[PDB]
Amino acid sequence: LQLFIKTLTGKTFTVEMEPSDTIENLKAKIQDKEGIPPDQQRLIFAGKQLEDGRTLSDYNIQKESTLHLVL
Repeated sequence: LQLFIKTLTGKTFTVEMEPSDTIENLKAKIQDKEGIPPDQQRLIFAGKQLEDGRTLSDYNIQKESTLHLVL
């Protein structure tokens, strides 16, 4: 639901998602939120890059998980 997205520049921001949302939908929210186009977003959870095939649940993403955004 509430996700923390951390950039390498030390900025955190938050987005609200559902676990059935797709990765590409997460990226469209980050674009809405922060202006970063989806093809400049690389999102890492654990040490693994999230792929547009999939849903947040597919990665065991939960309330208050942190994802890294690499631009």
